[PDB]
Amino acid sequence: KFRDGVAIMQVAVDRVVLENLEVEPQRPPGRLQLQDMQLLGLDLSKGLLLVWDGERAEVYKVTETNDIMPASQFETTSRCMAINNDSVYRAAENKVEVVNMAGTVKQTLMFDDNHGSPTSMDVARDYLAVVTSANIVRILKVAGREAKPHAGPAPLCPPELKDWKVMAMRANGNGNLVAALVVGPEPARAVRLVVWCGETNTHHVHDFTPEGRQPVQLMFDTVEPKLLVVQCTPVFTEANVDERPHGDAAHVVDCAIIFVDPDKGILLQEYQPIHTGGATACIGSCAPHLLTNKKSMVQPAPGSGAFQPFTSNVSKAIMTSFQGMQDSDDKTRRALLDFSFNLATGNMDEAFRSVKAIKNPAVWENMAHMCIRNKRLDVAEHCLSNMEHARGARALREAKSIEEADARVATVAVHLGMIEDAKKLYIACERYDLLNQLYRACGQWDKALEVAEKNDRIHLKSTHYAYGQFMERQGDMEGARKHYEAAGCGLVEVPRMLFEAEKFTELQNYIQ
Amino acid sequence: DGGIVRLFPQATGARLVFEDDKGALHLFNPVNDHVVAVPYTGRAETVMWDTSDTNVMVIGDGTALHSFLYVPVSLTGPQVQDLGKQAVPATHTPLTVCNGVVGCRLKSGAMDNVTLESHKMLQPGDAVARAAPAKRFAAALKLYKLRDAVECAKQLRQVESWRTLALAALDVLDIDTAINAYREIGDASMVLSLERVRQHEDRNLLSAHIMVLLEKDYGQAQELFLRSSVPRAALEMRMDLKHWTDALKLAEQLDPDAIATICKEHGAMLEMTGEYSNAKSHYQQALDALAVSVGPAQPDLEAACKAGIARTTLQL
Amino acid sequence: AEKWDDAFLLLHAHPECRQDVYLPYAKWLSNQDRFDEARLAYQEGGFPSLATRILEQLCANAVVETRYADAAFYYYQLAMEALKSIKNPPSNMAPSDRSALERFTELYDRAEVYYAYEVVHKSVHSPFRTTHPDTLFNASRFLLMRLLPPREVPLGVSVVNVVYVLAKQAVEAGAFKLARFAYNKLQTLVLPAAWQAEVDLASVVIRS
Repeated sequence: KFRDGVAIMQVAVDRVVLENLEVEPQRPPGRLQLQDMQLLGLDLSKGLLLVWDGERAEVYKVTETNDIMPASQFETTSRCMAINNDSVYRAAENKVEVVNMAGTVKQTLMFDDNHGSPTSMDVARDYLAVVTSANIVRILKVAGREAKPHAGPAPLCPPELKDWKVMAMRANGNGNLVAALVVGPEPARAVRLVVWCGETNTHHVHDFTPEGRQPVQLMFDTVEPKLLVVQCTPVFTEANVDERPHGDAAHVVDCAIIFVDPDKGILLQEYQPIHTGGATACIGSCAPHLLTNKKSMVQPAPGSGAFQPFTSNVSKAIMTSFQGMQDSDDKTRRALLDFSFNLATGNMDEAFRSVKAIKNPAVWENMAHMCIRNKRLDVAEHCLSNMEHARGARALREAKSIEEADARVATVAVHLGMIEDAKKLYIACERYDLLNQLYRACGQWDKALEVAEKNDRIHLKSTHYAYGQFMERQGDMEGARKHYEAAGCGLVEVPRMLFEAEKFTELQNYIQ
Repeated sequence: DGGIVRLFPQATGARLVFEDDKGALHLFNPVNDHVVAVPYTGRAETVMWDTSDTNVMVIGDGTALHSFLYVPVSLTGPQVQDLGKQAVPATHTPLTVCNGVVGCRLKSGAMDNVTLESHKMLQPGDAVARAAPAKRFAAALKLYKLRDAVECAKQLRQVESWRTLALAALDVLDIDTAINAYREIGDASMVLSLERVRQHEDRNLLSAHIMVLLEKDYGQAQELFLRSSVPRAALEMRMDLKHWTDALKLAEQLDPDAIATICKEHGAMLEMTGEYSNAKSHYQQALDALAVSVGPAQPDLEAACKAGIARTTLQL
Repeated sequence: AEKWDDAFLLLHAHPECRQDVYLPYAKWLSNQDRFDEARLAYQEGGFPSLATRILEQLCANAVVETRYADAAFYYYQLAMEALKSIKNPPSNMAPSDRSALERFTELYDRAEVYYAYEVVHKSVHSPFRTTHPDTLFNASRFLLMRLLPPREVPLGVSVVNVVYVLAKQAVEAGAFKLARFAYNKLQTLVLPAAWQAEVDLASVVIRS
């Protein structure tokens, strides 16, 4: 988990690599050992990492140099818990034991047996989310000085997916929209996601196991709390071998980058790989990238046998549908994270209507510019192409050719280095013969002869006559003859007169 | 510039590097009446002409063999370019020069040949540039013997050498280098940039449309259109990719409807954008310049500008 | 019959079903570089449209070689298309029917520009002449105003001989308005730059 700016990871039974992302490379990273902690969860709050096993629970003091030592330890009256930075909501068997730094119950929050034992504990950084034994979750705001309920008690998972085994809860920043996987039962064991939208007390649905993976870590994106960046390793039942690669390499670990709509369930945007430096787990998501994991080791010092401290074992996986996002400003972040919410879910208010209809006086750097994936270019043409702004120009150059519908947008869609997106919508607008004959434009004019045959034998002769004149232009004579001859109407000149003049009949024209 | 001190004609006088009063030699092309001052100045022994090139021009002053390639046609015009100031022996008085090698005369009376620093580098027999012809590629890109560089980038075999010579020849208006690069293997879409060429011969309409297709250099493209068969192609690119840096330039002089345009999308880039104040101003003058257009008092575009004025007064 | 050749027997059957007799024929032969017999398949089956690859290829070839007469008969072929690719007739002057006339009229006007330029200007430059005596007789009554440069023309064309001979032809056979008009437009043009040292003086001299 990347929490509170500290991308803490646990790469061993006791080794907890509590890496603050701001640690200097010459400063030591997160190094911490547990005393054989049967860790059912850890809760770190900017220097107080509490780990618990079910018989003891120690809070670890951390310096800014990531020097992690136990500040305090206490027994557990119940296995799981969650800390309000001094006072730990414990997963008590009948309530929320808000136990103190020393493990004594400072405050009392209650969930009855209709809720069940409050076994799942999480403070969603302003909202203590308490999924109980029957998953009846009431979420507790802490924006004052202590806990106070925010989202009412309601089942985290629906009856059609409560029988599906509920594992944990990924409560959103507001502490109502709680993502929670449900794996299938013992005969099924297929992972579905129940994003408990506590805004409306509904239960979202996304069966990942047929849909591509079995996700391991769940987290919402740290910038937009509707972008559920679903870390996803491909694990399946014996019916879903589709996504996985062959045999032992069956984990093409790609994040289900997902903008969860609070109404229509989980709606997906893209499959973004974690595989960034041997990385198979996404531990966070910053603005420009996704904070994935990496191998945990100690870098050797350059030019010597010494060992420099590691910079960060946190690989920032660059996010791919967000083009012109990261080099650009933070109006890009709002505008086009909003547009990508309109991508996965499907909306129009955010990137366009919410910024037109408010009387907002400025001239932004990126009103919105990747918005062509919902087929609109003018937001990257008057914000950008009034002066052709460069840090959103990636999706602007995409954007002049994902307008491609053969409605004069083909011609704009083919200007310079950008016919490929015209071809992408040639596929999309059911004209992949134009995919073919304009993929011939990308420098494929040698086997464009046979792909032209695939298109038209009129296109065959167009490509052979152009290609025969192409090496006639380079200087070749006989090969010019052959591809002239291999053109059906290039053939009507070359055997006709002497086989030897397409260069020389071309020569007398300047004389004329 | 003064009196012609020395005349150095060719066999026909269609071109000549004559000397001025100061002593500086000046290549003259009276076929199309063009004068290019040679970068070599001061007194020379003679301008002997390359028997291998009427444009490449050796000045042998007894000190150096100042070769001078003459390039008459480009994006700009005639130019005299030094292919090398390479020394000559005093006893080797330049009788004639062939293939960049000056055939001089000995003191006792004989024939001696004096090469230059880079002309013989590209001539065959220089196995340094034949067994390892990448040097021929480089030095033919230097001396603009680029067909040697074309062949040598074929043999040293990468795309970027082809594109290097392709742009180096596109600057001097040669395109078969670019064909050899791109139509063998190009980036994505330059062959549809070549396919959009008309039967018009002024080279400024042509290159201006070419870089309209490349979506670049729109000020120079609009300027070249102002010298073209149509000036309004400049304003066309200006509504094609939404500029006002010269849409206003052609709009004040040609089309108040284009002023109304510029102010309509200026209101627009201030309507959805917000600051509906200057958007309101631009929408209002879009309505006005639609009314006072040299074309129609266009009612539907003015009604769209009035929907703009509705929202911008609304947010004003 | 699984044959386009054996299609033809009734794949040319009843008109107003000629679209239906020729397009089921046309998707036997059309897509296999035979969009030349598929031209006439399309002539009744739909409209002749997959026709312009060869046509404009040799149009541009004839423009390159300054032999502007293959493009003449090819724009004449486009006129034959747009004269038979019009469902509305060309004869009468209803706006649909007059536009039906106008489409192949402009294609045959391209044909006639290429005709006049190549035929008469090339009489000294490089001889290549084709004529239509009924069209040339109506030209002898009405030809003079067609020969402006920027009116659906390949451009880059010199019409020195063409201006002179066309003016004389407009003068000769009557339409006494056009005789006077061609007197005003007799000839003032110059031979190309290889002749510049002499047709500077012989611009009006060499061709009246």
